[PDB]
Amino acid sequence: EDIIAEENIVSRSEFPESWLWNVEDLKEPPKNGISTKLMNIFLKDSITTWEILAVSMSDKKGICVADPFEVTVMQDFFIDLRLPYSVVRNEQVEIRAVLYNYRQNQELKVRVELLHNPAFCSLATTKRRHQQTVTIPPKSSLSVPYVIVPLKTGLQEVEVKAAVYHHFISDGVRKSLKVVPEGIRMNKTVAVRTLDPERLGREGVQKEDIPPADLSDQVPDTESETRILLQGTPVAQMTEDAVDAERLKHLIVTPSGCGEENMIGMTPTVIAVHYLDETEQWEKFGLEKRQGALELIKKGYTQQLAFRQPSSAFAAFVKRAPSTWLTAYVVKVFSLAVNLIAIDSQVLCGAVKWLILEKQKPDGVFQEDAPVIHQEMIGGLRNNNEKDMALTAFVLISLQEAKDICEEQVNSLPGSITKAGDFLEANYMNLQRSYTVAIAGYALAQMGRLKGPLLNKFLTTAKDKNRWEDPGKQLYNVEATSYALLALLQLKDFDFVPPVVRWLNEQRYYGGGYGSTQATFMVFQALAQYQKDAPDHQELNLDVSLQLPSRSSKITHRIHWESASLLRSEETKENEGFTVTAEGKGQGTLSVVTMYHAKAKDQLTCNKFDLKVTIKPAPKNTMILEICTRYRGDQDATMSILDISMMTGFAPDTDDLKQLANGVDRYISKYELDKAFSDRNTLIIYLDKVSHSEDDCLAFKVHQYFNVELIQPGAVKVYAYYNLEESCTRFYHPEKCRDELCRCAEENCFIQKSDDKVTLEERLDKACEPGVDYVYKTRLVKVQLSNDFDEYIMAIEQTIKSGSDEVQVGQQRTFISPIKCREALKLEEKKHYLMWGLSSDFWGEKPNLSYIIGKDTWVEHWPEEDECQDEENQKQCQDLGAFTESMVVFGCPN
Amino acid sequence: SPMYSIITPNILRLESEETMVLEAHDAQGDVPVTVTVHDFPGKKLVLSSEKTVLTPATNHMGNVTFTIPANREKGRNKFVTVQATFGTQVVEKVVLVSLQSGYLFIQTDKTIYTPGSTVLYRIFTVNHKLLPVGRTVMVNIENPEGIPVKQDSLSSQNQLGVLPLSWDIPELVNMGQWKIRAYYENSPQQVFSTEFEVKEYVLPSFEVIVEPTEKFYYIYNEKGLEVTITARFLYGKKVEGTAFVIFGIQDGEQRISLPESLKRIPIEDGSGEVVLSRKVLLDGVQNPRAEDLVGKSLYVSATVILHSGSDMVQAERSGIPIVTSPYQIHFTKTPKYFKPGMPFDLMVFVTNPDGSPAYRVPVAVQGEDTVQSLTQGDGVAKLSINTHPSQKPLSITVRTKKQELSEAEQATRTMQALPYSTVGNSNNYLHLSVLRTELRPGETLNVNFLLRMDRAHEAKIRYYTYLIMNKGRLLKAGRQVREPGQDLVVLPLSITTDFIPSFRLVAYYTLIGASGQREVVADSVWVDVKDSCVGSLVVKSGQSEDRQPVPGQQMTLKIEGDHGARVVLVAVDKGVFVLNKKNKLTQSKIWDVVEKADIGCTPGSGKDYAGVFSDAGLTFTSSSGQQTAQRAELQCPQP
Amino acid sequence: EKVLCTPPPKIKNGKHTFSEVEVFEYLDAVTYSCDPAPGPDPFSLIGESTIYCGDNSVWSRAAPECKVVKCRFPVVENGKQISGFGKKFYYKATVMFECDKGFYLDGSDTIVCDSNSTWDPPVPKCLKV
Ligand SMILES: *[C@@H]1O[C@H](CO)[C@@H](O[C@@H]2O[C@H](CO)[C@@H](O[C@@H]3O[C@H](CO)[C@@H](O)[C@H](O)[C@@H]3O)[C@H](O)[C@H]2NC(C)=O)[C@H](O)[C@H]1NC(C)=O
Ligand SMILES: *[C@@H]1O[C@H](CO)[C@@H](O[C@@H]2O[C@H](CO)[C@@H](O)[C@H](O)[C@H]2NC(C)=O)[C@H](O)[C@H]1NC(C)=O
Repeated sequence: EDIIAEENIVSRSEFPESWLWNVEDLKEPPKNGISTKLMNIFLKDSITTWEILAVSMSDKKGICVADPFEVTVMQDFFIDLRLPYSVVRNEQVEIRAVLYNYRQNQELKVRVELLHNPAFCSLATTKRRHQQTVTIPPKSSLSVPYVIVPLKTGLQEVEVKAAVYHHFISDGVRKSLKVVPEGIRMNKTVAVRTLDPERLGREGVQKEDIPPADLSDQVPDTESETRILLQGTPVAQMTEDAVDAERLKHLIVTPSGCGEENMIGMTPTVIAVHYLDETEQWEKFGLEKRQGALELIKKGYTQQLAFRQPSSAFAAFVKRAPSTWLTAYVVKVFSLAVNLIAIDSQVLCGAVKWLILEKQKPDGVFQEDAPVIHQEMIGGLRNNNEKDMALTAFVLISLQEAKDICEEQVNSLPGSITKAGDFLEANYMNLQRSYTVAIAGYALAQMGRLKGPLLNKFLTTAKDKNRWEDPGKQLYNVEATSYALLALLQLKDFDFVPPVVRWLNEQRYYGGGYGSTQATFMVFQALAQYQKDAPDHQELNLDVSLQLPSRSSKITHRIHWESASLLRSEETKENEGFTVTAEGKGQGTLSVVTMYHAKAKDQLTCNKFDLKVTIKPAPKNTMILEICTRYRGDQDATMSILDISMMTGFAPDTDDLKQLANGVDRYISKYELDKAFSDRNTLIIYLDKVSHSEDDCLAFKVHQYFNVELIQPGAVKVYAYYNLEESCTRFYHPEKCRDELCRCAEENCFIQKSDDKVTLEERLDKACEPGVDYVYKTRLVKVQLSNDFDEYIMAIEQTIKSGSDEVQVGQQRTFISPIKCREALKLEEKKHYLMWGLSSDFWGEKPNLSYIIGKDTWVEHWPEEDECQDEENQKQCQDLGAFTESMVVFGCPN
Repeated sequence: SPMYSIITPNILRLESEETMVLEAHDAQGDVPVTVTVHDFPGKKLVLSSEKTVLTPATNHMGNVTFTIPANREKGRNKFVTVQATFGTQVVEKVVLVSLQSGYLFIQTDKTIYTPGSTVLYRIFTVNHKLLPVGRTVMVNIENPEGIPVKQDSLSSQNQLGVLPLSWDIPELVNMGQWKIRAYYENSPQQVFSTEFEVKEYVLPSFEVIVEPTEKFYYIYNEKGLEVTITARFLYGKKVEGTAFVIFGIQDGEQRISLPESLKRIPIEDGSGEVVLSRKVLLDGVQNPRAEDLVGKSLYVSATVILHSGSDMVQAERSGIPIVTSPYQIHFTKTPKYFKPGMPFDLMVFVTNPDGSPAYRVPVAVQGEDTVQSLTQGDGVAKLSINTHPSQKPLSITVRTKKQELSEAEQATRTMQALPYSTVGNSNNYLHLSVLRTELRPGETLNVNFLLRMDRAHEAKIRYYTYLIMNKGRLLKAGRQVREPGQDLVVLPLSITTDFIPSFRLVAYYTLIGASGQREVVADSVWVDVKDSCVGSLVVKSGQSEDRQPVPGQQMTLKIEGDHGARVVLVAVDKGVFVLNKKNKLTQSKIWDVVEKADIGCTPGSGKDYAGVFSDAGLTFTSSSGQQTAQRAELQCPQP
Repeated sequence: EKVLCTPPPKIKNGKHTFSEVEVFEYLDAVTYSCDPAPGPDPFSLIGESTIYCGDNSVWSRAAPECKVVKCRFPVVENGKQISGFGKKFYYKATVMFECDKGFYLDGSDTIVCDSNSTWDPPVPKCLKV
């Protein structure tokens, strides 16, 4: 017909924002290392420019990001169909299809069509096909407005087609449109609970019960989502600061003297290096200083060997009888120095063997037969009444230190250790001095033999739970408390530790000086061990399970310190109460939040602008269009835009426009004044300001140039330039709802029937379809209004057919309906109705179950008894009576 | 009399090839060498052990390569002891360790997404040489509050450096800037990130470009700020419509709109012109004194609407500096040390106010107007000056000399250079001279070694040792021979693709007393190499014209790269970039990341020989006691 | 069409990351570690700690092992340790030795602790020159 038909047009539909997500390899042998790959691909339907980015990864060249390659995909004739991100159900909107003619020397006569879709009321129906014919000048564009009303939510579809007469030219566009329910996206915080099974649960089990969300103001027939969030609460434990490296400089000393004094000098340097290694303080101390310190340790060791007697024991002089204590102290120092320098095993293990064979008595006691000359170097052992216990503990501690080094070389070692342990064990309770309780406490704890009353004695011997002390030299109390700290670490009694370490550090003892040997060695051994063993954080191992009534199987998650911040999420479409169970170590958080669509109380459109549009016949068809807008602000609006679309077959007066364009506060494009080709159907008037104190009004005339049955309403849209979303749209059309578009949108309000074509047999047939769950006689008690919904409160006068809802006679039920349906239903208070519907019409839950009046709901006016007396109401009244009697007495067939 | 020496980088990385240069100066016969790397300070581990032999054939110069395995934090620095035994003699050095094991780069298919859509992304796993590697990686997705919502552990083994991944964006979600954060699981403290925006949007149909006539505003320009607006459909056609333009001032993070600068203008044939008048700008602020605006910037917002009223697009141009001069001078490429009596080379970097390199700008040393030059494509001009043999510091002032400008509008800058301190005031120096043009792989750089010492000892210097640092590691080491009397020798250095994006050349010699003591003399230079890829990648049309193509039509894509390479692709609608053009992956950003991680800190030379080594990112240690000072700092020192 | 893996194997005295996961994707990785031990000596981890789901729907490697490994104190007459100083020697503990003057080495100068708590190679001797 000089045209291409609508059945023979394939609409463009492929519009990804990104594609070509492919991995390919270059295997073609190259020219100078450069391989050239040829690949075939299919350009999508979009009319735009693509950016193709390539990235390569070579085993020898590495990574290379190519420069972008642009490919422009273009046509000379096409439709540009631009839709909003979303539109609201049951709200009349105007979409625009813009037709483009980029041909240089050719005018186009085009027939454009919008396809019918049951999801939208439009001028095109299942049998009536909205088609227009328009003429597009060369190198120009043209907009085609379509007023529609979306009916159901979800991803719907809009498709418009076009073709030029006399040439083989067409184009179609098929895009999806997002339809959303009425109301506002809301969420409610249902629960926020602290998870801590250790503290909040019975025998370490915390069960938490969660209620459903209220959702009383929920929009009928909409989805909700309950979100369940779990997260861990990581807690750090504070570790006391290390002793600053600078404080230890004075401990790096040169060892000199004989058997005893050489060890006095060796002590501070060994323990200082040990402490600096553990706390990682060499960088700050001076990295290159460590080697000199090692050499001094080596020298101390080498010099000590000159006082090793043939028996492998030690004394101040080679002619002096060997000391039990000194020999045990050498083992103590050398065993720790094994981590620092090459120590001869045979020297160390020889000393151990000698202690065991020569100096351990049959009751397990170690005994001194030749006291050291430097009595000040033995710390709290000096003048200690509890001589056998303190020395045995001291020697036993040295043996434990050497145990792994001397394991294969001294077979008598484990039995000696056990024997010494037995003696300490049997005599511990009788101890009176805090020093001995501390040192023997440590010795027994190394063996796992400090329990019950002995453990209790050890702990309660501390004063203020932070120190072990006796009257006398304060250096002895520092030494003792250091032994006790080591015992505490051995027992892993970490909750008792912090006050003890605080007391020690508070003494500001940094070693060195006369009689400082044991205090210096022990304080830094204890504090080093503390840094090595103290935990940085609370343990976090939470096992969390939830049971939703909607499901059968537990959903279980574990919370860890490692991923404590990680947000575990679970979602359900059901609005159900449920349970959460928590087990294990540590703390966490549970939050429950339900997202839903809530009914609105006030208008959600035109919140920044007020827009009244009027259209009245003028005193060759002619009407005058008046537009009144006010800004809703504390200040006048800045530069704003009036986007106006004409009613079908209308065009603005010219000389009227020119008078507005000469207006000082307004502006009209010279473009939209140099036209006269049905392109005059859309118009933009630019406003410098929009007053906020009052209405800003303007008016002009419009001339009908084209007659047609289907006159589409015109539209006016107002907004400020900086915010397109803060707009307001009003539609306009002539009068003297009706007709055609209102009508098509009213169809799903309820079952439409022309009164006096409804028969008795017909009602009995339809009311008895399975699926029809309720049949009531109602009385409208009250009409109630919301922004988008009317709520009809019905008194139930008769339960003709009962379903799921066990409503009783005299009780009330609420029937909700879209505001668009108000005139169609024409319900009046105090009047009676026959109503029936499906199980799909139910909403909410007992005793808050509600009814939706939908497309399958029967709603019929039941005449009052006084009206029924009139001859002209007799048929309907009697039919209703016979209908009711039949349904109650015999029920639906079968 | 033999002196044994070892040279390694200043900072050693984990799981990266490292080289250790070994020299036996004045050695006879074969010298066995054992190189061991231990943990500091415990020596519990043998991190490395390698053997080699120094022979007269190799001129008693060799190397060993070693790799330090994955460690085992509180952020305290780790150290190793590097040790070399030459025959019986031990030379050792404690060296700082970086816990980084390479780079991760992240590419998203788009810059912006709607809820419901799927983020397609790729993680490229490379080492410090930007070569593909197979390792275990941890990946986190983060919401605009910084909370992780998704977490995965993946291996990139046998994947040729590419980890393909996806994440589904829920319909119900928080809008704004989301993040992808990834780390090698052996090096958890170096996290690599990228962002993507989540927003409810529709794709625009055209693009708008806002561009001022100058990339700055001169505060005494009575013409004000002139701006050109350009509108163009995504398919190439020009736009007819209307533009709304408004200006503002930026002062720190404070933005001050200028309401009186709001103009509405026609867009005809895709173009519009709009001016911010000087009077409006000055009346828009409270500070009467115009000079107080200097240091602040201007921004411009343009909103274009089609005549059909069918689409609207906003675009902004910010960071337009209010200045007194169109230029700024930087000495960030010039060594801060010189050798008295020898030429001193000035690399003067001139930029436009936005920070881009200025081109063909005349610069000149103030006081020596004779010494002038012309800035090149990279904004660098080279000025060589002759120095006196005094210890007096070099104060140098450079000015621009654009004849088109007035004197008040010329840029100026002053720097100071200190004399390189010789050993025991011996006045012995080494000076490296080099060419500074656009340097590209495949070419040869002539390195000039200029000696300056006493004639009584000059014959002792029979060679120089040189080292090339690149991408934070030792690329090559070598020897440049010298005959008696050769006070200048040339090294033909072949520039391969391994020199990208830059390198440092350190050279030194050593000799005996002259009072019996060992003297070490060093110098260094830093050289820029033209940015590209090591290989190459190009995408173009496999046609045959047939453009412009049509919706649905097949097309041929020509991909020219390097053999055996794996190529990954993506096609994106330009409208997306009209919405968001941030966080995109480019090669220059990669090289930027690499150059940030450089362990050398200065453009060259040094306070003394040890300074020369350390500033270049090297340790030096000899058996006779000469060595670099300890470096404890992962980062380069600050102003 | 898409390669999946059943969960990694469980091990005696050990565990692995993502233990609350039943279906594993392609390239999905998992890291093993040992439980704390009751005795004075901790468990050593033998083998690779990290395995992933690659081709063929199998795990790249066999799962590692968690057991007590403890070699005896190495003693070299007329020799000295120069590395690996310590009292205890667990899996992969490495010790270097160096003979005293007037003595030469008979064996490797470097020894490592086996998975069967044996030195490999055996402890060297220092012999009279
Ligand atoms: C659950 O519902 C509440 C109430 O709507 C939500 O809180 C609100 O969230 C919105 C969206 O992020 C916030 O609006 C924004 O405010 C910031 C300034 O705070 C502004 O920069 C943005 O342009 C936007 O206007 C709002 O702050 C916040 N209000 C309150 C009272 O918290 C909440 O986000 C919802 N939860 C979820 C999961 O969506
Ligand atoms: C370390 O030494 C080795 C051997 O001398 C160098 O490796 C070779 O260097 C020669 C040039 O002398 C090249 O021809 C070979 O291609 C290199 N082979 C390898 C295995 O790469 C290496 O360059 C040296 N590294 C330095 C100097 O930093």
